[PDB]
Amino acid sequence: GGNRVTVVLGAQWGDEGKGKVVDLLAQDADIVCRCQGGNNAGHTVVVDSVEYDFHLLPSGIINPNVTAFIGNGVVIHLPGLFEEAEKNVQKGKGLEGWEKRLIISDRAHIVFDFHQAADGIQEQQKKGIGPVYSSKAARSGLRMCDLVSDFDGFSERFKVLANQYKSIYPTLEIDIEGELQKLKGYMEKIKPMVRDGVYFLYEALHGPPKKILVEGANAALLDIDFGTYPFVTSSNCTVGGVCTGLGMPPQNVGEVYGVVKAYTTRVGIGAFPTEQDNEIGELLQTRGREFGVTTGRKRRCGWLDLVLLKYAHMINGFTALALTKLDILDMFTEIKVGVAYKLDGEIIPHIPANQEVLNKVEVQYKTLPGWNTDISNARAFKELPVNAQNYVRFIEDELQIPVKWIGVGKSRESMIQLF
Amino acid sequence: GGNRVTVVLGAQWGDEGKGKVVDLLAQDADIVCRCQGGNNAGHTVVVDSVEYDFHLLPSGIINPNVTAFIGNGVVIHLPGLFEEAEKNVQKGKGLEGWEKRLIISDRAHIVFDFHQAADGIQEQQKKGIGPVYSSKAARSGLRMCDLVSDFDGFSERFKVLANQYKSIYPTLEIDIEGELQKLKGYMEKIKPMVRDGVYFLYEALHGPPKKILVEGANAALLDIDFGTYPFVTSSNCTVGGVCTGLGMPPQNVGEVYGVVKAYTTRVGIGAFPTEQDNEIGELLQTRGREFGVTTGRKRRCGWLDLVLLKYAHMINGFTALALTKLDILDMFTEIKVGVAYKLDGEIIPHIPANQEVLNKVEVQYKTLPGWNTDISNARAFKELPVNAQNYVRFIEDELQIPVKWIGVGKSRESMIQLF
Ligand SMILES: Nc1nc2c(ncn2[C@@H]2O[C@H](COP(=O)(O)OP(=O)(O)O)[C@@H](O)[C@H]2O)c(=O)[nH]1
Ligand SMILES: Nc1nc2c(ncn2[C@@H]2O[C@H](COP(=O)(O)OP(=O)(O)O)[C@@H](O)[C@H]2O)c(=O)[nH]1
Repeated sequence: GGNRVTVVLGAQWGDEGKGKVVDLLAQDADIVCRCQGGNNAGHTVVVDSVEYDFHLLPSGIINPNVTAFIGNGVVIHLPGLFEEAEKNVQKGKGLEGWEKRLIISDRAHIVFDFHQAADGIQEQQKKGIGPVYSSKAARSGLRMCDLVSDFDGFSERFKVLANQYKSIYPTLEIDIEGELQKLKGYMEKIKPMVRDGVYFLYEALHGPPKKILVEGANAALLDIDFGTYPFVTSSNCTVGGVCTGLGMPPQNVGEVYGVVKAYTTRVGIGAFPTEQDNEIGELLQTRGREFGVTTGRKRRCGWLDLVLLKYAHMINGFTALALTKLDILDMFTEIKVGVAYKLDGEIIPHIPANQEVLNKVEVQYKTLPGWNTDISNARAFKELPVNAQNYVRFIEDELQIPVKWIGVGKSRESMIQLF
Repeated sequence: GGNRVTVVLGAQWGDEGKGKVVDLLAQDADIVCRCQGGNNAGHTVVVDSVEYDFHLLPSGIINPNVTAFIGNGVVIHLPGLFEEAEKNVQKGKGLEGWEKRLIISDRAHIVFDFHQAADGIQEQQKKGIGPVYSSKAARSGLRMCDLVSDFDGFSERFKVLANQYKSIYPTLEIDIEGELQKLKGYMEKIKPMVRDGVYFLYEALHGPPKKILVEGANAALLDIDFGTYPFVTSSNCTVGGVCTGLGMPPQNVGEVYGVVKAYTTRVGIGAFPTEQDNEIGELLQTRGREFGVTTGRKRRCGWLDLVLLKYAHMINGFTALALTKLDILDMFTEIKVGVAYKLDGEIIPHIPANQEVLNKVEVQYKTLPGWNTDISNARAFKELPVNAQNYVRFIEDELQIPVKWIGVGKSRESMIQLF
């Protein structure tokens, strides 16, 4: 019974174009949610030329009729949150009254300045994601409910945790009193936004009809359990993280959309079976503009991998796909798709869990004919050339998951919706 | 599509009688699973007088027709696992051929001796649960797939992690070479049991009809996110942990049974709104034999709390309840049940997330008449006295969840199944 949430999840290693899909769906949502992760990825939404940037906040908050909801599974750096919101207010009127439309689950953990600093030091041996999730598991971390209740109690616990980090990282510059004093100011602005998230969501699920959207962060292959460990993030980026990060049961999960780029990218090091460190990869990188916006560094590129897609589907149970950046392939005379894995000369049915073993797999490819035409103006599936249509159908046939959206360009209008 | 798993979850703070329900359901299961947690709780299953004890292993493995499955969310101390299995083999023939009927997900994390040792030290400032889940989040932990692949690689990483703990805990006695040498022996016995768990489960879900049972560990109010934090365990003991700990989607979750004791217990310190630290609590403790079997220490006891039960249901979406130890109440002339919470003189709709605030709530009670008769021989709901029937109906009416089982004694036969 009750409303069933719509979830948008990245199917690969991020940068698939989830924001493009969320943009469309958030236009008629009532509630938009974050369930897991922190603020490590930035996205830009343009309204009347004005470029707003989101990191922790659900991009859907740009719709004036939505309530944005931060779940218990999310980790929150308070200076970062206020900086992000305040900078948006400086850019234009799009976030007018945001404080009235943001609800923060009081069970969310707080990322401290020292967690971010420790993150940098550990990397030497910087959003503080590893450290805050480690403190959470250790039960030493502090939560929003602690900050907004007895500040003496909060302060005592904060000092213990800060001193732990200081004693483990002697080179760590840690301003215990200064951080704590800024938190006093941060606590007073956040208080009205902090509430019981389990009760909030339960009431929204069981009241009148509502469209509730959950914006997944990161992607399936970056999942702490299921991704290419240890080259993963520290949270569950998969569907089960919706349930654990929002405190709602499986029967309230509705549509789960997998955002699948028409070819593959990876940002960091880590196994990448279909990687094309060559002219094919250069062509993908150039046409897909595959580089960090806040770094400039090029992403590793490769062919679509349907073996890893099927794996993400085993875990996530996608109800439909959004296949993005199909237009990148407009210049390809032939396109390869990974369809099977061999290990030591033998076909294997699984994804090797160990990184070094995954590194040894030989991908078996299907070669499909290119269309060699510009599809950027296509607005319906009938307008796509046959070989582009067949590329889409091949993915549908191999995965047995229907494609609901096809991305044919950067703009909002550059999308085909099939049903 | 496919098979849908049955889940048994503790609804309160543990010791509800989950093993009693699992005993019944495991008799016709094909696959029994652990999804989260480690070996911190022991249970005894009696077959032909022989007492077998389970800690990490699913108790259902006692059925010769089952395959026991350890999911990716579980944390595994290898000496403990082999000790547990080997001791059972010493007791009798009930575990004959267990190595042929145990499958271990290769994405499960390993609990090292130094994690257990650190656990003890941290408590001074001991199953190693906190430490292993902290290493998992930090991405420094090692997994079953690492152990069974390149042992040189495994050894290198093991030494880094061991040395981290040694440098943080100077008083920690850590035998790096000795642990590693025992792991060489442990690796060779475990190798045939270790496989890709995502693929294993996916095939079992989508092949012929199968009865797949998931034995939850711990309980809802001990959940890392949802429990009385920090007085919780370090894993998700709630329904979302089935999905994250087994790598299967919400559409493959079927029946989710909440095991609810007819009154409440807590083992450790932590908020306990209906606690009866008095003659009522003593009577519950005595009749329910509420003490640790491996410690002898008495559990804190209190009235049934329907406010916290409704909260666990918001998160878990129970499809039915098993109401255990109803016979304990046979001696009570009146029984109180917590039905609402007041905070600072005002009724509140939520469960305070902060422990100290939860400590301040005043429970509002409903008083129900006792039956004052021995129900231990009852085998059908019609055989229960009216006031016992009405106690059951009150819970059903308040929670709007049907009761499927009523426990009226310790034995297998001391159960009523309503549907
Ligand atoms: N050419 C092209 N660019 C796209 C398409 N979809 C997304 N993009 C661009 O790719 C980048 C990444 O998309 P975004 O929505 O931010 O990805 P996210 O990090 O997964 O949310 C953005 O610059 C988008 O404008 C597409 O279908 N075609
Ligand atoms: N008198 C009585 N004892 C019960 C009942 N259900 C369980 N027990 C006992 O309570 C203890 C805890 O039950 P167990 O199944 O091990 O709990 P678990 O830790 O939640 O799995 C065991 O000694 C059981 O025999 C009941 O309905 N009545």
